[PDB]
Amino acid sequence: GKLVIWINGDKGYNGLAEVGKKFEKDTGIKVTVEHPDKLEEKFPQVAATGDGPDIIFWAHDRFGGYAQSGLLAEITPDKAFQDKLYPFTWDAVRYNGKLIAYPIAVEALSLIYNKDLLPNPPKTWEEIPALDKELKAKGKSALMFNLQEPYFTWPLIAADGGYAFKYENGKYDIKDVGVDNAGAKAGLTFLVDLIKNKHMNADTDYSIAEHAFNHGETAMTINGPWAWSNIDTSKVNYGVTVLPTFKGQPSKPFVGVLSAGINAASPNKELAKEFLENYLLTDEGLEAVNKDKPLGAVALKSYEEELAKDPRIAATMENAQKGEIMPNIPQMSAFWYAVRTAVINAASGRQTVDAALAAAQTNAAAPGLHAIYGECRRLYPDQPNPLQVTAIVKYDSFGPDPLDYVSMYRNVGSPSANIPEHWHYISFGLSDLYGDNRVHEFTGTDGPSGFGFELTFRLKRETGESAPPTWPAELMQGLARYVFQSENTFCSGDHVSWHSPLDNSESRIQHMLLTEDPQMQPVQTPFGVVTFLQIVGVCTEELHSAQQWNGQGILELLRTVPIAGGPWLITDMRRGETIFEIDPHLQERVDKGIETDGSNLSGVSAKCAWDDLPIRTRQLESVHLKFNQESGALIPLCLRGRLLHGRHFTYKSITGDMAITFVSTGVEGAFATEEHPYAAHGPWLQILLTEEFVEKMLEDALPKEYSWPEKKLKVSIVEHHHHHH
Amino acid sequence: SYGHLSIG
Ligand SMILES: OC[C@H]1O[C@H](O[C@H]2[C@H](O)[C@@H](O)[C@@H](O)O[C@@H]2CO)[C@H](O)[C@@H](O)[C@@H]1O
Ligand SMILES: [Zn+2]
Repeated sequence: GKLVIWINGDKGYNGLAEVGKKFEKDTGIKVTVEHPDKLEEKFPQVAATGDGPDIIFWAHDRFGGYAQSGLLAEITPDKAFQDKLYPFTWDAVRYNGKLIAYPIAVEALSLIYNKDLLPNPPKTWEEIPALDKELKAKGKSALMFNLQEPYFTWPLIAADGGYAFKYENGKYDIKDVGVDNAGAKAGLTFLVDLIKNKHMNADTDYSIAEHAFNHGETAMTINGPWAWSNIDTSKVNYGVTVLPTFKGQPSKPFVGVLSAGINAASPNKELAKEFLENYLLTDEGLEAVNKDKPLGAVALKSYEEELAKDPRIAATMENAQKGEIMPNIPQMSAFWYAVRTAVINAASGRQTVDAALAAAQTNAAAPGLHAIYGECRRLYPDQPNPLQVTAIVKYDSFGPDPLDYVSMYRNVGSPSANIPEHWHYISFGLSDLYGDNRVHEFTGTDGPSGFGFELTFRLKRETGESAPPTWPAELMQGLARYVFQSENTFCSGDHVSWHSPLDNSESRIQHMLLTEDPQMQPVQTPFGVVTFLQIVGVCTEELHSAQQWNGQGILELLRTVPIAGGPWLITDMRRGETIFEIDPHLQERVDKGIETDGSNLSGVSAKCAWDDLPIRTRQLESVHLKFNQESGALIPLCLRGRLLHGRHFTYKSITGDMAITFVSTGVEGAFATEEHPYAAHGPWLQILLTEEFVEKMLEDALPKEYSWPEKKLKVSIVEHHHHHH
Repeated sequence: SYGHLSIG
């Protein structure tokens, strides 16, 4: 068959390609080495569909995740082979008692310094600001390193007592995260202080720092072994040394073990095993890769002995020694995303240190949030850190806002599809983000996460708009408040009467329909499934049309009209006409729908009640029903629209636990007999009505009173539910 | 298939 290998772009992929060529020479099987961007993200996406590589290279910390997802084949090396490598490297690639990857090399960050610009590098971080002054005097800077990846800033954060997950009982505690403790705040504050005092730039990334150092523009940098090759080429006289201490304590870099995993879906596990065990993991192969880009302290003893002499490796291992090996537990990716954002926002000043690290601390231990974010990353790779509306006080502590975050993305749309540019709002909170019963009942992997959905919204972008408006977030908060108060889940096709302009302007868009988000795909989390329901602004007439007929139809009609939505159903608040005013004929089709199929509405949430002329199962001779005007206007719909078709109709009260199910003859599951029309299991009431009684009823200013020998009906004009416990 | 009225 074939061999496809994925390895990160900063690693020695050409040497590996040479090893693959030797494998091809000897075996005849071709080896394709690729280095796609963000491979650690793509692999778990693609591997499930079976279009992943045969081998995947990365630090061990990802592999436990993959392994948990069944994406990695168990490796089966004999003892003889295991003897060649260090036990701790094996430990690093061990997950739930199974080996999920082959260890290649030990990696740790070091202080790299220019000997000519700086013969005596600082032992402490506190020295650097002063040093930067001296260097700036002669047009140079002290320190530049990658600030876009938390990997590089972590050693400083970890120094005074920051940690990822607390290691306890031979295990990691997923509830005890150490990112918002004093040491972390101190370290990150110091970093931010370096930036504030203009000793570093917040936007500094890998290539910038590398350039700066290799061109002798900065005296120091922070990087791993792989970086040396380019420095060697730069002919800069450099030294690799121990990282600076902070508050008298050593920087504690996360030690990573470069490892090779085998795709669970690969049919060439044997080819892979052969290649990995008998070609790569040898002195000559590893030397070749190391020749290309230094691996650091390799896991292979025989080659380890040969390379340990190098003081660079010695330094790597000193720093490694002062640090801790990374956990490989599945939650690490959540940890890294969380800390990545905090460092970025803290450095950019978008957030304070405390706010950022509090947010990271909470978010790392939040799988549902992480899962939704994943889908968002897939949809918008270009916007890693979007602007977010965040509730100051979270709902679990009874802040007013049930949505913890609302993400706002810029969606460029498609000019060819004639779908205009717009803002994409995505809510976080209606689903189970945390799973610790702070807000939602924990239901497990099967069933809905929280209410089982999140809200989305697509708002027409103005050309003059630099940033997305925030009012749709409040709109969503309103919607969410309703959902939590009423316990009513939203589904695609439902309608929502708002009776107010959504942006509270003079807009005619006073109502909403709900549909499936056109891009956001449903997601599986350890706490359940999350679907994404998009909000679509509509006019009162269109709502009435959706009520009288069905949501889906009106939605499609709205799709066929670009200015009212188009295929992706974008909302335009400055829209002045209904679709019926824009295209008269369309009206004809609603009227076409109602006449042939009737109404789609299984039931509705409204102000209503029933009573006698609470607890227990009861049959009743007489009944007294109560409605508001709004729900009352649907009674004609309830009767003709559904009862005539052997269908049921249900009114639920939002205020109470009250419910009324209208039933016709010929329905199934009904306990209502023709002899005993009215019966209730409690607040839930069913009444069976005959078409006969239906027509007379249909034929027959508040209060407006309707009466019969068996029943009385009025139309007229206390309790609060909290959370999803 | 379901309606929610005057939620706001
Ligand atoms: O920054 C988050 C990132 O940290 C580690 O990534 C390292 C990687 O281990 C090194 O081989 C080298 O490429 O630098 C990377 C940082 O850009 C973790 O391995 C990774 O899971 C995590 O996302
Ligand atoms: Zn509660």
